[PDB]
Amino acid sequence: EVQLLESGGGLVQPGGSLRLSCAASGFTFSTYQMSWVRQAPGKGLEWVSGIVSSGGSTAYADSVKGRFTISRDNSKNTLYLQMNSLRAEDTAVYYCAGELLPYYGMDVWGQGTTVTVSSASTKGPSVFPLAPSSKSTSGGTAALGCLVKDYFPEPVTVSWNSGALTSGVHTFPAVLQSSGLYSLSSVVTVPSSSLGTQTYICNVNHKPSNTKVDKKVEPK
Amino acid sequence: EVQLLESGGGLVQPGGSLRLSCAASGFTFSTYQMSWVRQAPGKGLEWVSGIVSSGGSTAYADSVKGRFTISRDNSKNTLYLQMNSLRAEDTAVYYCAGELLPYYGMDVWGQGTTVTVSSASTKGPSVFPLAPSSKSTSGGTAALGCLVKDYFPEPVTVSWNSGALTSGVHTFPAVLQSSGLYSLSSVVTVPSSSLGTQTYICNVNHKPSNTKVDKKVEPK
Amino acid sequence: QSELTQPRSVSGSPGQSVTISCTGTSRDVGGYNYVSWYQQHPGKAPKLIIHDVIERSSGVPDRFSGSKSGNTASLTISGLQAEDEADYYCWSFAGSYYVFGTGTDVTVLGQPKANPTVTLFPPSSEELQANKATLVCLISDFYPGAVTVAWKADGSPVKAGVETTKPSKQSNNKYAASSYLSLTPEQWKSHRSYSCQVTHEGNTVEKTVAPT
Amino acid sequence: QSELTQPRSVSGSPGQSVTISCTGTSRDVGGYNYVSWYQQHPGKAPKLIIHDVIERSSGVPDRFSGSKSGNTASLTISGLQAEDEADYYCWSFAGSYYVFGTGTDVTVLGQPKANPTVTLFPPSSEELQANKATLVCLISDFYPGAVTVAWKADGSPVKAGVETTKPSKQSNNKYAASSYLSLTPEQWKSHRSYSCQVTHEGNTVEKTVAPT
Repeated sequence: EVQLLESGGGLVQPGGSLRLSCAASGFTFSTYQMSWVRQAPGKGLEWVSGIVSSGGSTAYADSVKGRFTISRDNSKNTLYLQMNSLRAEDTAVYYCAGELLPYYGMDVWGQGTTVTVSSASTKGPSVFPLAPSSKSTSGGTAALGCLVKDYFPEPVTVSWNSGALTSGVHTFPAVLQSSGLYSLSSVVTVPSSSLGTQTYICNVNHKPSNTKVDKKVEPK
Repeated sequence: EVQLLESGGGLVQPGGSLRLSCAASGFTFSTYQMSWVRQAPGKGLEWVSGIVSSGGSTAYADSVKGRFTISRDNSKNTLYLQMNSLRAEDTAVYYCAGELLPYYGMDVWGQGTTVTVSSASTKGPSVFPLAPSSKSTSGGTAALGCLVKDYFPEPVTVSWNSGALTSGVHTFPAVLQSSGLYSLSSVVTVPSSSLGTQTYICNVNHKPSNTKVDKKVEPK
Repeated sequence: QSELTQPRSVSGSPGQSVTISCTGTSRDVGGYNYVSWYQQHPGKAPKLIIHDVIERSSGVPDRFSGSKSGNTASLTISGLQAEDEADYYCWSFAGSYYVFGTGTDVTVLGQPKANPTVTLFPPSSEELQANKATLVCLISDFYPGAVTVAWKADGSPVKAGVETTKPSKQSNNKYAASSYLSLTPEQWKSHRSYSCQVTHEGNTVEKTVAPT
Repeated sequence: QSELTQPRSVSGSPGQSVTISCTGTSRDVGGYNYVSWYQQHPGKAPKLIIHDVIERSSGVPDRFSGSKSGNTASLTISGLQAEDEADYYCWSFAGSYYVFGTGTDVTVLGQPKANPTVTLFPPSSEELQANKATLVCLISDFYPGAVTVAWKADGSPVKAGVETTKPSKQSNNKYAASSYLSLTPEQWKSHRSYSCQVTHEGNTVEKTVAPT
C-alpha cells in the first residue's frame, strides 16, 4: 500500500556520477519529509540528505556535500539523489525513507538500491549445471544445482523453473575470489523419483551485466 | 536439513486411484514413525494412516480403511500412500509427517500435495496482459499485471521476470465462477519511469494442465 | 472414532491471554499424556508447539503453555502478538489411532483501520480479439475485512456479470479481494466509461475506465 | 557533530532482557526528545520500532521499550525471542541534520547445536570442456558458526586452489558456508577420488567425488 520504489543504482568508475530515483505511492508524498540513507557492506546506517515536504529546503551529511543533490517534485511524487564525483567509499545500498511529521523518525522505506564505485568493470557469470549423482539416488533424495562463476559486482539472483520451484532451494552466499570476482551455487533437493519426469531449470539473473541465463540441470 | 519431500497429488475422477510418495532426508527415516495427515479446503486437520518405523504394522482412519494403504521402505527412505476408489470428500492437501518417539507428536512435515477428486476435467488458463495505464503515469507509480482466466483445479503459480521480480508483486486469490472455473490476477506496481527500459514478464504456472505461459506486459 | 472438541474461534487484544480448551474422552486426552498442540498459518504446514501436554518445542517461547485437567487439555497464549494469529489444533494418541482436534481460529485484534487500495483494469487487446472482455477491480490493504463493490456504466449501475471474492487476508492480516465484470466486446464499446465503486466503513472510493 | 555510541554487540539467552545504550551529546539525544530506534534483519530495510524516545510503532509488542537519561537513550527488550536477533540503531534529530547510532548486533543464544549437511559436487562436463574444473563443497544447517574444511586428493591433502567463505546465518539463524577447489581438467583426471572433509565441534564429516 504505502510504498517507495527506487531505481538507478549501478556499477560506476571513480569520478563518475549516478542519479537515484524513488517513486512514492499510497500516501501523501507532498506532506512528508524525505531522506536518503545508505549502508555500506557490513556497516551501519548513515543518513545522507533530507528535503522538506515543501521542497527547496535541503540538509546534507558532510560526507557528501558539494557532491550530492537531493530534489523532489510533488506532482510526480518522486524523490531524486544526484550523486557526482563518486568515490569507492560511496559503495552502499541506498534507501529512500520518509517521515510525515519531522522529528518523528522514518517508517516508509524503499527496498534499497545498490551503488558500486569501483574501477570496476562488470563481468557476467558463467553458469554450470551441478548434476544429481547416480550414487546418492539409491536413497529417496537428490541434490541438484547451478554453479554461478566469476561475476562482478554483487548481486546475482537465482530462482528455479522460472520461480515456480521454491521448496528445497538453498542459494548460498558468494565467495570472493583472489581474482576479485564472485562465485555462488544454488542447490535444490528433490525426490530422486522425480528425476526422469521432472525438468529443473535454474534462472540466473545478474542485472549489472544484463545477464539472464536459464540452465537445464539434467542427470549425466 | 530435516526434510520430507512429497510428490504425486493430482486431479482424479471419482473411483480413481493415485499414489502419493514422500522421500525423506536429514534424519534416520527408518527409526521414525510416519503418518499421512490431510486437510480439506477451509477445514481441519485429519489423521489418515500411520506406519511404525519397521513397516508392516499400520493404522488407518476409518474414513479410508479398505481404500488406502500406507507403506514404506527404509532402504530407499520413502513413504507411500496408495489411494483407491477416491471420492470427492477425499479432496484435500495431504502431508506426510514423522515422529521418532511414538506419542511424542509429529515434528517433521512435508510441504503438502493437493489431491482433487472431481468429475470436471482440467482446464488450462488463458493469460491476458493488464497494461500500465497512460494516466496515473503523470504521477510516479504504475500498476501492471496479468489476468489468469478459466482454469481448473487450483492452484496457479505467478512469478515475474522469471522470479527475479519480487518487489511490488501481489498475486490475488482466485474467484470461483458460476461455471466452476477459477480466474485470478497478479499485479506489480513499478516506477512509471521504468516503463520504457524495463521488461515485465509474468510467468504463469498451472501444474494440473502442464501449463507454463510467459506473457510480456507492455504499455497499451 | 471420536472428536476432541475445541471452541471454533477465540479473539484477543494485543498483550492479553487467551486459553483454548480441547475436550476428549478418558480414551485420549484422559487416556494418556500424549497431547500436542499445533499452530498453522494459512498455506503452510502445521508446526508442533507443545508435546506431552506441557512441553514447548524448541524455539517456542514460554508465552505458550499447555495444561490438562481430567479430559480437557488447554493451551494458553500470553502476551498475544499479531504473529500468534493462526489456527491451533490439539492432538492425542487414542490407542489404535491418532486424532486432531476440531481446530480454533485465533484472531488478534487491535490493528489499525486501513482503507483499500483500488486498482481497475479495462479489457486488454488480446481479450477483445478473443471476443471476451473482463474488467478487473482489485481491492487491497484494507482493515477490517469487509467491503462492498458496485459497478457502473455511464451513470447507471450494472449488476449482470459480476463476480466478487470474499475478503482474504494478505501476508499481514490486512485484507485483499477482487471483483470481475464480464462484458461482451460490443457492450464495452457502447459506453463512454465503466466504474468500480468500492465501499468500506461508510467511505466509498471510485475508479473509472473507458474504451479510449 | 555527531556520533551516538552504542555497544557493538550484546547477547542474551531466551526469555531474558537486554538493554542497549546510545550516548550522544546535549545537541542530539540530550538536545530533543526525537530519539528513534530501528530494528533491521540482514538484507531488509530497517524497521522503525520506537519513536519519540518511548513510543512503540504499530504492531511492536510491549516487550520493546525506550527511555532516556540526559545524553544516553536506551532500548530494552524483555522476553527475548529468536526473532529479536538483529541489528538495532538509535537515531536522533541533530538540529541541522539526522544521525544514526553506530549500531548494536543483538544475538539470541541457546538454540540447539546442529551438525552440518555437506553436499559435494565434482566438475561438470560443460566446465571441463571449458578447460576448468571446480569442486563445490556446500555446508549448511550448522550451529555454532565455525567449521573447518580440509580437501583431499586420493589419500592426500590439497591446500592449493581452495576458496572458502565465512559462515553466514541462513533464514533461521542456522549457518551456511561453501568451499571451492579449483583444479585443472588433467589434475582432476589424474586421481581416483577427491574429498571435502568438514569438521564442526571435533566431529569430521566427509564427502568424496571421482571422475567415472
